[PDB]
Amino acid sequence: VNPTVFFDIAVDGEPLGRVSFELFADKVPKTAENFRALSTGEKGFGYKGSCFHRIIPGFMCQGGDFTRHNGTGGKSIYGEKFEDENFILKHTGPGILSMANAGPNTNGSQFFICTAKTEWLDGKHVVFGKVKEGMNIVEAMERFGSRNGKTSKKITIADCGQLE
Amino acid sequence: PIVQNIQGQMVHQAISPRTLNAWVKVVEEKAFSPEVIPMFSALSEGATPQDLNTMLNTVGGHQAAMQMLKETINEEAAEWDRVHPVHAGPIAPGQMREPRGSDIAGTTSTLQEQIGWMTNNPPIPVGEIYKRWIILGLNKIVRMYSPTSILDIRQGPKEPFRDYVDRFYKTLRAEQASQEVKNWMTETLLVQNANPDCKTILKALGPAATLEEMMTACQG
Amino acid sequence: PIVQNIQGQMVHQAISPRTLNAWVKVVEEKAFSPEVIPMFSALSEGATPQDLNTMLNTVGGHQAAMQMLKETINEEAAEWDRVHPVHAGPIAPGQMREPRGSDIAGTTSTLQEQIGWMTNNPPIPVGEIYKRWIILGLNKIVRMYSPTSILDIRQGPKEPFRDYVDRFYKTLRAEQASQEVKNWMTETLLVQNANPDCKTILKALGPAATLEEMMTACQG
Amino acid sequence: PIVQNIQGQMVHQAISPRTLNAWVKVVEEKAFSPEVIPMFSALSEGATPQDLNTMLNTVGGHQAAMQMLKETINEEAAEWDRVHPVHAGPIAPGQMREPRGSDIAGTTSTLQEQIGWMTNNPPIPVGEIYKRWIILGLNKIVRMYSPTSILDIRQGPKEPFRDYVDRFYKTLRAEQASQEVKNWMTETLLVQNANPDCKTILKALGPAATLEEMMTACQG
Amino acid sequence: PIVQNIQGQMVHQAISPRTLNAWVKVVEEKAFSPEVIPMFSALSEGATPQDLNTMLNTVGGHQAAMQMLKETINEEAAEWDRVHPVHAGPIAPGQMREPRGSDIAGTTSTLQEQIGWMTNNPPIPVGEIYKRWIILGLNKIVRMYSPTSILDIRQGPKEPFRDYVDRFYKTLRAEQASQEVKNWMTETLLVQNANPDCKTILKALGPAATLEEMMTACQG
Repeated sequence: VNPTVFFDIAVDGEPLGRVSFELFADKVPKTAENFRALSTGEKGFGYKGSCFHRIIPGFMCQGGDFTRHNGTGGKSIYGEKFEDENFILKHTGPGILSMANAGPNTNGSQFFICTAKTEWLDGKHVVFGKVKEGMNIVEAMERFGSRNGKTSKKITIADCGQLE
Repeated sequence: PIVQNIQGQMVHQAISPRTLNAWVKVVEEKAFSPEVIPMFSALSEGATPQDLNTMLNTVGGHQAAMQMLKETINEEAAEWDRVHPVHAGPIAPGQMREPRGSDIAGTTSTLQEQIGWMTNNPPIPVGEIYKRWIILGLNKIVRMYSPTSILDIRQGPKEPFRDYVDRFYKTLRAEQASQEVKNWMTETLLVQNANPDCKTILKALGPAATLEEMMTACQG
Repeated sequence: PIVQNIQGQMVHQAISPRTLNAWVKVVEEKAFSPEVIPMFSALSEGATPQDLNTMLNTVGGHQAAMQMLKETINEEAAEWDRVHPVHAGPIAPGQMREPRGSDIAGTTSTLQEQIGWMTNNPPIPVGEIYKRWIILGLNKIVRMYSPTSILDIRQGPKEPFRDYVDRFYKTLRAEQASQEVKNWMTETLLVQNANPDCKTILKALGPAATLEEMMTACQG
Repeated sequence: PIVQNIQGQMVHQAISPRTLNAWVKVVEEKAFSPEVIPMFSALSEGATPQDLNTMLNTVGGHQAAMQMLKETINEEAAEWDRVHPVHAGPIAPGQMREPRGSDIAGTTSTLQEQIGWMTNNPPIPVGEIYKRWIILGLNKIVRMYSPTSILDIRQGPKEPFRDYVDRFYKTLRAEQASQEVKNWMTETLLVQNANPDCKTILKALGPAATLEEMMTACQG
Repeated sequence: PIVQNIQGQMVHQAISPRTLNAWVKVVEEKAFSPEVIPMFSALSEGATPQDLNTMLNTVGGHQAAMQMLKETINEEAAEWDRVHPVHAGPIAPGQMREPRGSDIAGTTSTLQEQIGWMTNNPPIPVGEIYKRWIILGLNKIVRMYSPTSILDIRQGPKEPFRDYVDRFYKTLRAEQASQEVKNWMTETLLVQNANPDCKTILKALGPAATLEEMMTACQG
């Protein structure tokens, strides 16, 4: 019933590990379909070969800008941006997958994986999934980031797709 | 167009002459009215870019509309190439090179390459993108064919209310400026331009009146 | 529309162009007759809401009637939301999707969501609900298209009883009422509005006589 | 507008009604003249964007000028967005996000966000940027409201030099051009357009004569 | 109206007389114009419902507009009661009960209850709700006091383009039917009703023309 997608992560081309995500399509369906479809690449464009452009140790890893590769772009499968579906789920801990945005109703394709409890984000970013397998791969990724987000090595989504 | 098999896989299939005949006949008989976009989207479900270029080149007459559609497709392809630059160098063995705008259009690529794009893992929907572009072009074409503007509608002293509302909603569906603007128009302009007798019969029901009572008021 | 596929697994099969052509032709040739409702219900058996939206968009002309149909679909969706709101209750162990007034009307529901709601166990009757709504709208339209009231049906001086009863029953079928009202009307109005020459004949037979007895009586 | 409050902590103080009444009076009598831009800058020192929006909404009449101002504000916002891109993502707990192009105009930015952007360390000069935009708009409007061009200013036969030079310098200040061009414009136009007798009187003083000597020449 | 102190807390304060005097003067002197709503919103920032009932009852003359505002407030209060129903059962120790639709207006509640509602933990913004209702009522009032409709605008052969666009935007801001419909109107109706000479001068610039060049074309 709820889809599961994976990401094979790479640090400058060396394979690092697989993170897999359960998308809560039963509560945030339109948000979950957009991450699912961008992971499969079935609509022609997507995450494969994009990188995490902003990694802040102890906060979150952000990625998903496949058009401009630096947080200023990305687009959804419904057009460039769409509404905040709802705020049922909250940022309760590491592994929560939440939507990045540029204020309300500006969701595109950027997402962030929390590596800590970030309750201040509640009510401001739609949560739509959580890490299933691979959280120590997300944790190891932190080491390649910095206080301001700049990463030291290129961290890419080498491959991604749907598992179930 | 691709078609699934018994075991679930799909492979290219030659375009049926019946589809082309029906498309050309509906284009000739129904000209360019709002009801060609749904039939176009229904006729060519899963059609390759070659099949869409066939269905467009086969339309004899109305060459100005086809040139407008070609220009719109060209602009969309240019914007797609600008927003998605293609990479150079050797391509991976398990991946086929991504198409450019002129190749998304299907102008400079073979049919086998379209089939490989459409049946790849993951599949690449070139047919759906080019169909969206053609639908946008057809929307612009049906906008151009619109005979009169929305504001110039005024009912004659003898023209029945049924014909008035028919013409109104016809040119309204042909306008397609927006949805909320259309909702405001059907509230204001619909009752603003009625014949004085039936006009005051409609005003007797107030703005809360719906279309059904709006019509059965002037009816009989 | 989805169809039972060998073996026992329903898969989505897009609407065939021949069905759309048959629908366009029946709406062109027969306009809005009482019989179209059965033809529509039989042409779209088990159709996803997208197929019914396609079949309602492919219509040419009669935009006023299509507007009444859309407004009645909106009203039914509004009432459906009012009759089916989420009251607080313990959450079910098993979760199945749910169709909103807008999810039933195929406006904001993607094709995959409708396929899910249909093929899931237990199934959600979105197709039949939308068909009931469209059938109510078509009943409204065909009762509006009635040229004259059933009370005005009267036989000519030399108009044969054949054409008289044919036109009378046609207008009565187009008319809207409960079955008991029709049972009373066929006994109170039919014999009275007949031509006096054959009215005496029908009166000689009896009040509770059947249709065939009167028809063979005034035959010739 | 925010103001330094004892001791050393800026707190938000709403705009006073007397300031708004002074603004309405100066936009009622002075209307649009060169002096309004300086008066506006002094009445709105350190004003939050909400206060400037309030001061621009209270103006009664002159709707074309207000629309020009709004459109130029939109243009400046688009240019700021094209020059200062805003990266999306979660904000830091200590510092505030970089304001977008429309967060400056107070359209989608709540008052608390503006107060934060102003009182934070380092401060974000949203108020001064919006004031620069409004000042550009007001310069456009006051250069539009000019009745005649600077090239058309000519002295009457008996019109004294006082009124002539006053009107000429007023139109020159209302006109829009670089100060370097004005330096040639004055020395080319002031003496030439004067009365013939006063023309010879000023030419007797010399080409590079100052304004006071040129004045005291034809004094009385 | 409540006011913050040095320690940061707020407490009721008597309404200042030269606020009531300024409001009465601006209401009478300017009567009803689109620029009375910003002045009202600026004059009564943080005012209790008693203060707003004061500022409304104090308006002598134009009693029909005040009755319209009272009726609008009446309907708005009823909607608030219908949308949220008070909960039953035991109440939490740290929380106490809320006001009703009629008590939001302050018609049947003392000032101390308003102050307790406004400075509660968490605070309840009754003043802001009643101010929103009054602003909606004033919008309807300024809609009624509009002297013409948006469609009837046609520039005279001698009436300058500046006066035409001023009247247009005045009755457009007084229309407030929507915002995107306003955006469509300023494109279509603005260009459709010009004087033939300046009309074709504007048509020389095409639809891409902005308002500034639109006016400087017909200028001079």
